[PDB]
Amino acid sequence: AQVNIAPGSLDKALNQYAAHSGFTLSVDASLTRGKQSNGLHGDYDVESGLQQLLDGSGLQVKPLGNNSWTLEPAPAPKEDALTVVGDWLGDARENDLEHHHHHH
Repeated sequence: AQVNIAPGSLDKALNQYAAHSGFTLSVDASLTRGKQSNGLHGDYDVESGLQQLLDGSGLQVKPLGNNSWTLEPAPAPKEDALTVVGDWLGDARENDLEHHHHHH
């Protein structure tokens, strides 16, 4: 199922995919409020697409009752540091300025 969601908000990206799937999800938004998540792009089911959204930290998803799933902290290897981002093209222009000294 082709699902394209724009990032810039974890809470949003959640409702976006959650609405496309049709299931319930219970996750501690306490920590969520303040961070963002990677949107989706391509044919991905409820689970496939869901894992693609939070994809980046690696967590576990398990159901609770009917069709309600939750996200919990799972074990991971010794985290590392990714390369440092470079810069953009920056094709702007600059204007000259005038300044003269004065006496008493």
